[PDB]
Amino acid sequence: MGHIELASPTAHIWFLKSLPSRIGLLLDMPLRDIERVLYFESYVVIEGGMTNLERQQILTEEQYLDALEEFGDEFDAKMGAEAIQALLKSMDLEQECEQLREELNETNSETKRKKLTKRIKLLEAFVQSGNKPEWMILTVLPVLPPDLRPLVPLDGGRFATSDLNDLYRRVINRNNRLKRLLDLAAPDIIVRNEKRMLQEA
Amino acid sequence: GHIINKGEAIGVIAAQSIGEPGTQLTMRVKNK
Amino acid sequence: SSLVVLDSAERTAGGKDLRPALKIVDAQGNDVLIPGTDMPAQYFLPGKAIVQLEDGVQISSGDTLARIPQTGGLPRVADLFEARRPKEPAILAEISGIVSFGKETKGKRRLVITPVDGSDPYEEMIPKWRQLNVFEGERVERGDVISDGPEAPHDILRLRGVHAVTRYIVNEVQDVYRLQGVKINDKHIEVIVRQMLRKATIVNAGSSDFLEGEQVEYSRVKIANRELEANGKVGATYSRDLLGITKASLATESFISAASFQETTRVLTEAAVAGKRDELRGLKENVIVGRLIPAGTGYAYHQDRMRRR
Amino acid sequence: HARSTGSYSLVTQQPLGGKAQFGGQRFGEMEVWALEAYGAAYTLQEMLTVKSDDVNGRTKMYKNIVDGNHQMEPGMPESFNVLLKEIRSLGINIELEDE
Amino acid sequence: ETLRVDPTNDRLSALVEIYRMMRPGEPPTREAAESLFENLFFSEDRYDLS
Amino acid sequence: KKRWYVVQAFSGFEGRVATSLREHIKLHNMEDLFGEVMVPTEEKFFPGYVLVQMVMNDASWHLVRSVPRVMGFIGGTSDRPAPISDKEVDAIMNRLQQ
DNA sequence: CTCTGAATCTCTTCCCGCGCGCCGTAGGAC
DNA sequence: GTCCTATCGATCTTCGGAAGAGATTCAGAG
Repeated sequence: MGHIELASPTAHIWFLKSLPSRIGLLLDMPLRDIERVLYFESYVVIEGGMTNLERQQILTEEQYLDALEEFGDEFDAKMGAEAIQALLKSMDLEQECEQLREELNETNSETKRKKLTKRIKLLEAFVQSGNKPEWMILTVLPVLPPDLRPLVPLDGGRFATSDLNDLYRRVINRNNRLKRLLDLAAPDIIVRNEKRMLQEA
Repeated sequence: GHIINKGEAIGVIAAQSIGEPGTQLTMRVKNK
Repeated sequence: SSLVVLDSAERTAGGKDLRPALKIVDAQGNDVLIPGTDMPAQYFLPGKAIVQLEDGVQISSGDTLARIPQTGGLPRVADLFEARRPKEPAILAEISGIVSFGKETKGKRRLVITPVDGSDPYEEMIPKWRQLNVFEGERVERGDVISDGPEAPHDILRLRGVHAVTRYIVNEVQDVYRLQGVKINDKHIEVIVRQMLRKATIVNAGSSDFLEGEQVEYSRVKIANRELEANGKVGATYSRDLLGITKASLATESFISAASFQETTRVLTEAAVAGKRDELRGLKENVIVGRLIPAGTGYAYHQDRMRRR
Repeated sequence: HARSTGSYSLVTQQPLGGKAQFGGQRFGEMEVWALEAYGAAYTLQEMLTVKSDDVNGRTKMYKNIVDGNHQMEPGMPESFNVLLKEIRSLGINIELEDE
Repeated sequence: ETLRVDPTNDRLSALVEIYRMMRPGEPPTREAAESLFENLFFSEDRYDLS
Repeated sequence: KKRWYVVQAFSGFEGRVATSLREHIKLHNMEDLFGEVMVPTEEKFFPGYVLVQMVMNDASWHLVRSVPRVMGFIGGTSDRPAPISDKEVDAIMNRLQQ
């Protein structure tokens, strides 16, 4: 195999949109709202410190432009997959489980005791494996060994349209642009364009 | 006709035994 | 005329909570008893009822006080094994003793069961338009039928047990083949049921290390129990629970065989965050990796390999 | 139509299918349940590896048959290694394990 | 009964609801909304019972 | 005061988008609502984006999105799309000057 | 004020083989 | 005519699937 180094973190679609979301469930954050971060529709707030803001709590760009001057930087909020990666990295995972397995008893409410039983299972599964939550987010993307996706010629000098090689081609083009526009230091709106187009590729 | 042999794959025999006639269905006082 | 008794849908709590009644009466204030009975001969009227027997009529034993006027081929087996609940699930009673009303029909009716001893306050929301086989005074059991309509295996398992659900499923599937003249030995259906109810749901974790409630493969809890019982510590208790095959396969304990069936991106990610591990017991996994199946001739080899051990 | 040996596909080494190509008949899914329903395990092992997919074993088999030795070395099919890499081409580390 | 479901007040609030139900993420706008609504039913480029 | 905005075009038809944009300005004669139109070029960043000195009315927004072969603005939202920054405009003009 | 009921949305599944037949990146710029 | 780069960043993907199940959204109220 080989790999691609992505110019940013990137969420793996599977864990974003399985039965529940493994991302969202682990975070206690609704699927639509992490997608609202990951396709760059809103910020998400982290390490909120001495300001009136919560632990995840997506805030619109209006509502960030608020906080940018109602507060200084005694908090943070980010956008795109880096922000989710930070949130997952923030997981004091066992301590959250030890709490939640007690907060289980804090009501007899069937309508969450069970989807909480799910969440307290999940946390303990991430604990008992060797796994760590940030790995839901890609950073090196492996590429399939080439013989499994051969570009065979057909009737005369034409290659068979060999689908994956059109998909990796999309990725790598976008990544080439994103490395460029990062190092040439583009403004937020431009990089949020290419970063959206890369995640969407 | 004798008792089953240890090791026989009875599960797969049963699922097939239900399915084989599955084409033959349709999808649409008397005496003292 | 015979009078129409009002429906709870045609009249208010000032008619609903006034639930109509036909107690048989004497100036003694109570009827001549059945030996060992305290109950007077109080009787009652449901909705829609037709009543000819107004006040001051002398009633005989056996007189009607009143009267109340009132599937497929293959799918009816496919939806049997998948254990889908029917459209019209007969309400089956639970625990024991005697019914009562709870509170009357608005939004829906609510009705009750109260035992000979123990937990009296069991109550249930009940549909109005399924006419009731009992009213207020009727001796009842877990599994007595409170409406008509077809049953639902989830509840049969809860109320008459695994043996009773086998007997149900074998009958109600063979009634399709016998109708169309096909013959199948009954054991080949039990072998599917055997698989449908391989999972169990923990009620007491006891001293065992399962979660305080958990769903587990039944063999796994049973093998933990047998040794813990030999240790004399409190074993776990559970209900077996009946999954339909389209789900009881995805719940196999071994991701390759499930993932190669259907819903692949579910199974192959749910298993991946769990970091799950597969021992390749069973057939379909050994076919995938192309080795002797542990069946038939290949079972006898896996057995000799496992015996010289 | 009949085939002793001839072409194999590139992505996974199973035989081609056709008369317009000198193809091998599909021992498809239902046939495998049919073998499993006899006790027949060695037949199946062969049919889906030595006769089919195992890039070593089929050339060792062929030579053992011309030698008339009537014995096989079964290995592990290369289409299954294709699967592993196609999963490992997702960020999913699947791997073979030893004990 | 339908007027008991109805969230609209009058024409414009309905055109708002139309444009937001049909093209979510585009802005409703008085001059812009009709360039949806008329091309749904009343313009030859996009509606035609032969 | 006219602030800057970013327009996305079909990448490759960018000069024709810029010409059609200037012509739509001089057709619908909102001449006091547009300053310039930048496509910077090195001996070509940015690959498919058109810079427009503009103000924000909904009429001028419909004007720029009614210019052909233009997808839309790129900002935080589509209600009130986003200008970029003072120092970012100054640095783009710096490298365009250099 | 949100707790168990129910309500609208999406996702996922749909026989096995087999044989033919054809058809198979575009648009723009230099 | 050949070589290189990109897709409606100024529309409109089809209504004639059912189902069947789940995730996710809302009632009448204690």
